[PDB]
Amino acid sequence: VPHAYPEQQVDLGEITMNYAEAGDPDRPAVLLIPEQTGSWWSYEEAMGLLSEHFHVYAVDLRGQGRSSWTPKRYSLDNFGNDLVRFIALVVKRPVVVAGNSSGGVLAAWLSAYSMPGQLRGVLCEDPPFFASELVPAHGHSVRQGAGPVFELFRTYLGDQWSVGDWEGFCRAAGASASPMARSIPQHLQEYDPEWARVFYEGTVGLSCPHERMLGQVKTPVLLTHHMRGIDPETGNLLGALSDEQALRARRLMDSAGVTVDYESVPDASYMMHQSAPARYVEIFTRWAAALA
Amino acid sequence: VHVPHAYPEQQVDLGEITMNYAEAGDPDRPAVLLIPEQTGSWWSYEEAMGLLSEHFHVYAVDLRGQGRSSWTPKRYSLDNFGNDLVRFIALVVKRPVVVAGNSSGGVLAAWLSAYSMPGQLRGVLCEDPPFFASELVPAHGHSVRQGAGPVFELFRTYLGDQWSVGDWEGFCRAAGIPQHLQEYDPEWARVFYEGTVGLSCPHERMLGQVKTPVLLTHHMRGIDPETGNLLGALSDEQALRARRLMDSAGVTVDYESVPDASYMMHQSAPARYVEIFTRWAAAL
Amino acid sequence: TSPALRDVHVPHAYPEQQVDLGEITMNYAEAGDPDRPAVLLIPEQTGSWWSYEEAMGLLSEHFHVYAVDLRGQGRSSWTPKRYSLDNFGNDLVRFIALVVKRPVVVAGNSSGGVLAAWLSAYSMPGQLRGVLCEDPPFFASELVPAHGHSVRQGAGPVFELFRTYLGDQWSVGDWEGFCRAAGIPQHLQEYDPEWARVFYEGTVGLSCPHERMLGQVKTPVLLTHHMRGIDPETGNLLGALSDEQALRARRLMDSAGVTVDYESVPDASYMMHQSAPARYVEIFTRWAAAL
Amino acid sequence: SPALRDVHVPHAYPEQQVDLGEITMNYAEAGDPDRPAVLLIPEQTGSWWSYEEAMGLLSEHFHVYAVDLRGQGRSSWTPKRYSLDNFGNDLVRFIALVVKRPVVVAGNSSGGVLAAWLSAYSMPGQLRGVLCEDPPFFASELVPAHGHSVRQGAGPVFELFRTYLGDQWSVGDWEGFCRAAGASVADGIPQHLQEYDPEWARVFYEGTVGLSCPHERMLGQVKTPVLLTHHMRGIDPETGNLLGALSDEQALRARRLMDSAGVTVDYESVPDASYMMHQSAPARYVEIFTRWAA
Repeated sequence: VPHAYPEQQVDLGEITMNYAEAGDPDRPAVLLIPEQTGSWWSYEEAMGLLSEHFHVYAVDLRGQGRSSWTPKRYSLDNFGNDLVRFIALVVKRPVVVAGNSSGGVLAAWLSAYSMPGQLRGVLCEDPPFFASELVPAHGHSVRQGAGPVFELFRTYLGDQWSVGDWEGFCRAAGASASPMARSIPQHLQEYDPEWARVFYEGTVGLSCPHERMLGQVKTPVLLTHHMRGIDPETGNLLGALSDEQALRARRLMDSAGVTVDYESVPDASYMMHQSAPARYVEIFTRWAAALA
Repeated sequence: VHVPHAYPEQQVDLGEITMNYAEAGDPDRPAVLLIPEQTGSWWSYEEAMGLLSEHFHVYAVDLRGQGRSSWTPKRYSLDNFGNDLVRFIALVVKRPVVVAGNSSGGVLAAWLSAYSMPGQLRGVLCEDPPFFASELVPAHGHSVRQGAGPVFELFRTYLGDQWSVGDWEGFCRAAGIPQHLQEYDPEWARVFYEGTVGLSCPHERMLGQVKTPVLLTHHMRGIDPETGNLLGALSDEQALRARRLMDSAGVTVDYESVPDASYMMHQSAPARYVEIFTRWAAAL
Repeated sequence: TSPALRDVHVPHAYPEQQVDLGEITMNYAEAGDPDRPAVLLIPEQTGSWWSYEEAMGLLSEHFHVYAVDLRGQGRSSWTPKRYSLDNFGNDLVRFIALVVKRPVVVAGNSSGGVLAAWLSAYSMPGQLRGVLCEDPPFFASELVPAHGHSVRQGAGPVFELFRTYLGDQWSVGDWEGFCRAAGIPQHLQEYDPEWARVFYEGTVGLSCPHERMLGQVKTPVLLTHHMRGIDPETGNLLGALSDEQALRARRLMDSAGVTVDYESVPDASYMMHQSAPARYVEIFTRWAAAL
Repeated sequence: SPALRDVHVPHAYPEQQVDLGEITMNYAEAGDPDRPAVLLIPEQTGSWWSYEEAMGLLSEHFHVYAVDLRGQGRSSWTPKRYSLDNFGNDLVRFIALVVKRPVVVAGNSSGGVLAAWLSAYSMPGQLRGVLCEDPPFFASELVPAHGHSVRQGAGPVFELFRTYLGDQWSVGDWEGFCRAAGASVADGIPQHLQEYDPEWARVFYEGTVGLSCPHERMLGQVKTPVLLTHHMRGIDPETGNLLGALSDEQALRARRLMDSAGVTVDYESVPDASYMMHQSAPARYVEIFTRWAA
């Protein structure tokens, strides 16, 4: 469907990346990475506010939105290298990156693994550090967090919506123990459920353990930690990451020799840029103002 | 590398493997089967067998890949360990048995409780069992990489499958050869570290299907502040979720927390170990 | 038709019995005189005990025949997350020890023949006199075999459709999608499609490499090699196992020290006991009587 | 000691380095910078100077770049990060940052697998065409869509690298490697192997290097002309294992996929050449290259 901004596409080589652009093209460039199942327009309201001071890019990752679906090719390194090419081909200037949930993991990915100087700093909006990994070095695994949702996506929707049993997913999700599962939406119609597979099966980040990535960040990192808790019935993690996982992540990025700003907001939803955009933008603008 | 012991050793052909074991007590007494911990031979129970033999017909066994039992490359799995013990109970014991297992042996004790042949078991004691903690993809709590993983990686890297590397010098640096380790096939550590030993045997299905009374002794455990890793066999969270699953299976789950005992209480504190065993064993 | 509800079973020529093997209940049928040499029949994947229905009537002249439903099939227990060659084989080990209670000659078709070989090498001592592996996918059913085609280049493509469109315990049951990607055959209605997952994902035999199994067989083995070929469009294996895989399986079994009989029937379907029962039972009885 | 990475020696050409972001890539350069650019990707265990002799000849016609991949030579060792996508994207950044011109990519062994990686997955316009010198298409995968798997070919070697050399030479038990190698080298610890991170072998043996990069999808999405040179290959009668880089079946299926992609696929069989023809027969290798490259 159409949205608040016109959409553009760029050939990154393997894929075509769809994205939207806002703000004076001379202002400092900002790159927004949506969450899993989220398209670029997940940031729609935030872009308008950020466009007052920033040149904002919001992108569809591969397997999402209008960007190419790439069966068997979904990995953190392929996601991140797509963004490396986007920065080098479209933006052509240093960027401040803001990523939400899985996008926040990719924001840290770029801070550590981008090409030199591509980034001035990254905002990781409620990122599932460790919690999104099958075998994390610290704390809950994906199977004890969002995994239950990813499983239902894998089984009832299938790669490239090959199954497409929406009713079956809703039933299983309503009977789930995961409140995120209990939580076709437009953003889901544009979503390649093989995303969920690689996360559930542990292949998306097999060659990209978070401990090595976080210990190699090279830019200032603003880490916002939203709602989190423990489910009594299952013991599973609620929210993006646990307090322990945030602690270990911070000590890793601190050891990397960068400035780590930890902004805990335990009463915010995991998509603050959508639920409380003014608060999200103020948090981002204040931190992004002191970078370079 | 094997040395003589205070008990005569016997061997039985289970089919794929030959299992070495030791026997103590009177055949008139209730039969008992002791499963050693990882890297432990049957004579890990030498101290406890003396006391238990007074009122029990005790059997202590070497699992495959340990002691004088067959080393089976590429065959180390919970189901293979457990069915080896099913065959030992059927061929050697030939009566109902109360099982006791330490650490990995404790996981195999819970295995028999759920997956043995009908009527083979009267009850199982899981001595400090790493429920979930020994898995690579546990349903609850720390994974093996956040607990005993680092030690398993050292066995895998410097000792190697069937001691194929045998870099004891490098192992100590990374961390003589203890007797129990000389009789130990380090491919044990690989299958645990790599998550293959229990791939077809997730603990939550195992624990949710136990069919006998279960005594769970939880020994020393904690968290390393520097890494957040698990110390001990399993965490309080994992012990809770294990008991909830076993309780749902419809069995009497007895739980004794001994926070000041080593993981091998039957060797470090045999009298205390036998005391907890005979007490619970007498109520079966 | 709803296989997920397990209300699909139909009557057959022989009465069905059930036994508690501990973890599972195993459904089976029985034919012949108990005083005769016992025979155990293992169906192919997607096949229930009654896959041998006709062959049972013929074999009952000479033998005491047991035909079993493996777990995940027929009326036997469905065990999510538990489907593995070692669990399949130890189910049969217990079936022999609890029900048959006598030495047996085992015949297994397709994956059942892999299990027949499994028993030859990994059963309890004296349980088996010999095994007939009817068109077994030696190596070809493994994700990472030591020889020749992998499962992804054989039955894998079919297993993938079973996994995706039927799903574990028929939880998806998208028969329309399956047909498009490719009513329900009765045998498939009795089939737990998690069978296909563990074969496609290579977890069924991870801890049971066929090379080590075949090299440790301890009974005479008869290996019938039915139709096989190469699909021109993909190069995939047609049939159970290639000639290269059969050759390597024979030398492994020969190295183990057992009497190997290789019976090539290249013009037979993979279910000869069902398509050509007389020929199948002829091959069985001739070989079984010479044990 | 290789674990300390204190093993490197001088070579015929000066060595340069570029920061690619995650890693620093060491490379050597030759030829007139005005001539068409060429990028040489060494084999597994091979450093840029595996092409030393070939560089002298190619430098007469092309602007040649020879690179040390990550985990090899003087480039960064990246524990737990070895994958085809990371190898390939390193080369994408190398072309973008250093060459800044379209390149013809020649790769040997795993390097040839990475050459096809770039043909399909590089940035638009980065490549003119690729030469895959005896590439283990499918044969280097753990779960290939066609033919032998790595466990049936070079797998046994990688297994020995993993067990006796270990990640980052952490084991450094070359003594045991020789023992085990003689029961599964011939010139002492080869210098190229002392510069090599054996975690390379682990990710290939364990099937993680290409878990997210199946060759079927890669070869089916090549976007440049491809020359596939096929050297010695056969079957060991005793074990049925694959000798060489890839079987004729795997070469056929690879060329069918690449043809479906719509590119020009050239296939040259050299059944008498070693897999490192660029090193064992530099003149013969450069003849094949120059003839096709023009």
